[PDB]
Amino acid sequence: IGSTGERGLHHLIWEVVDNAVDEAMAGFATRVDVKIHADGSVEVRDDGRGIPVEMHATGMPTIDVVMTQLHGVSVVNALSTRLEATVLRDGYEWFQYYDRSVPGKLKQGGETKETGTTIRFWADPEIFETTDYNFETVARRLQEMAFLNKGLTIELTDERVTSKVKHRVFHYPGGLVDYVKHINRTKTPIQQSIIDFDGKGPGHEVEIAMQWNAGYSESVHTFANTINTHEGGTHEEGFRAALTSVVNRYAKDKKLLKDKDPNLTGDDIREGLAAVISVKVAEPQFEGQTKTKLGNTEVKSFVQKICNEQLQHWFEANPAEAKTVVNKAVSSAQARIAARKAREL
Amino acid sequence: ETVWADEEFAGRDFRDEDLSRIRTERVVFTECDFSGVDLSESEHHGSAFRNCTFRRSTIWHSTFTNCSLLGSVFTECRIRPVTFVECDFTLAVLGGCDLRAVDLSDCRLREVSLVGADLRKAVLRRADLTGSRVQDARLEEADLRGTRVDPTFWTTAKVRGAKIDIEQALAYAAAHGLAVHGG
Amino acid sequence: ETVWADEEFAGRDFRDEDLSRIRTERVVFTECDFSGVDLSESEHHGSAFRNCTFRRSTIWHSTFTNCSLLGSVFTECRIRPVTFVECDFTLAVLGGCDLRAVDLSDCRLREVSLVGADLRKAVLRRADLTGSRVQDARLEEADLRGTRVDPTFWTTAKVRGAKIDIEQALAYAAAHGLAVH
Repeated sequence: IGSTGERGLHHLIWEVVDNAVDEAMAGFATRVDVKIHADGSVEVRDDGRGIPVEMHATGMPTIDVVMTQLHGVSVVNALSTRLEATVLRDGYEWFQYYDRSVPGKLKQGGETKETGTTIRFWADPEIFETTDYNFETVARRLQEMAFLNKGLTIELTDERVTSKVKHRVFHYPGGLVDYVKHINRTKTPIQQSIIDFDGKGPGHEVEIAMQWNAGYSESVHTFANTINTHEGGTHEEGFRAALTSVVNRYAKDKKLLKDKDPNLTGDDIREGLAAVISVKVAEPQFEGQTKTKLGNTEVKSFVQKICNEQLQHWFEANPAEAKTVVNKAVSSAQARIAARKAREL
Repeated sequence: ETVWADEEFAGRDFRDEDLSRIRTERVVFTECDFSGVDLSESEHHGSAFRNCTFRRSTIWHSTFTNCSLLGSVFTECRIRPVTFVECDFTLAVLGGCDLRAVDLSDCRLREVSLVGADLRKAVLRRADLTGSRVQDARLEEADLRGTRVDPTFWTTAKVRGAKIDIEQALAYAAAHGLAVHGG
Repeated sequence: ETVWADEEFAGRDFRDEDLSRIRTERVVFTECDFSGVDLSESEHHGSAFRNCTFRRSTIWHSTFTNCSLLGSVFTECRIRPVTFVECDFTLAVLGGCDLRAVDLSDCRLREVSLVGADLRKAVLRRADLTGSRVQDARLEEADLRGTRVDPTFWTTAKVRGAKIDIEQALAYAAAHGLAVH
């Protein structure tokens, strides 16, 4: 669903673009092109493998079963006066169309060794209050996708003048590292390094980038399979527990925190932290009707395990930066304990 | 105005001083006394004023950007009007303070005392007021959209004419004992 | 089974009659007196009781289906248990009445007096309570989902533990002066 306002209109775009990004995550697509045409249609192109073309079990070509029956682009077809798919697959160009979701006959074009998919849809103005997509919204979401898919270039062209175009290219070879650099642009890093590491488990993967600034706020951004887990979840709780343990162990080992002193809290250690956590989950589980919270039990211990290993390594290897970061958290911990003692008296 | 940078002041008594129009960047004031002090038209980027007293001081027409006010006391401080961008007020005392029409959007106000505080027309969007004390607090016509508050906030603060979001309206009803069915 | 049908009764005094177990169909009672009358186990389909008095009557185990109770007075009526299906109670007087756990789903309760009425655990789904007087009305744990009410209802009725829908929760906040959205 979505809604039938700006949130829902834009979800049409996210549904088509997600299918392209799935090809990227699988290591097959390198390029996604998005156009907002003057007619109010949206076109999305990828150099993926193409939507499957061959005859399904249903008694119709596999692309048709992808575009009509729900549980996907089906939602988009259903809320569009027209959809058009051009597919490069199995050594041929193919074209298929839908008028209010009713398929035409899949047509075979000429030969090609190229593989990919192009989807063009016209949002139904009788369903949506406004069909007037927001360039700035679309650009901000595609930029975010580019940060999360290193090997991916995403091009945006808006051809609507309210003939000049609005054009953007989003390519971030550094991935999460570039994301952290972006977060910390208007702040003052207190370490030259950006911390970057990853782990691979069965049915899950994690990548983390982090860098501390001189500020007093936490800017930690969390993703499960590319989606922004705004309400957080088990990947963020995994990460939080491992960071609190590593910094307390290290502060005690290097005597930057007395034997007899209380542990540093997460509030103390994550003051000035810019970080991104991107997990992949073969079988994801979401909590709240928001659906923006990851509930997968085994992701907590997976993320915690990986962060423990890689942060221990990094703190061990980088004593001067580690001291700066631990001292910042120690001075924070002393102000928080003094503030609380004075409020409770 | 000579910019103070990357200095710590610890247990320093400033009551004897005019500090009007001073500019700090990454300056840490720990347990310093600013009672009765003129700090007006001053400018702070990434500075920390922790467990400091601002009892009867003036900070009006000042700018604090990404600063910590953790544990500081503002009793009878002349505050408004003022600019705070992404400041941390955790465990600060703002009881009885005149914060009318002050913008504290995206500020951490965790476990702050706002007992008897005047926040009429205050802009508090996406602020964190969890664990804060709001007994007798005046929030009439405040902008609270996206603000994180404890359920008791809705039965304690004076919020006549306040702006809230759908999620907050559901919490307002639950806090008054209504059983809301999403279905 | 005594059956009255397609009859009009005007200003008729029924006080000295046992009307237990009677059936009416499309009967119009205008300004009739049912004070103290036994109307128990009675059945009414499309009947109209207009500006009638049921002061101290018994309607226990009765069924009213698509009836009008327009302007009729129920003071100290023995009501529960009772069946009302799709009835119109416009301007009826139910002040002080014991309507606990009574089902008035899909009934028109426009401009009804419920002053000091007890509706605790009453089922009031999809009903219309517009213009009704609910001063001191007890709606604790009532089912109000889909019910139309004036904003003053939310600041007047006792609704602690009442079941309401999302739209009603928004109206509850607006009625207390919150500006939602």
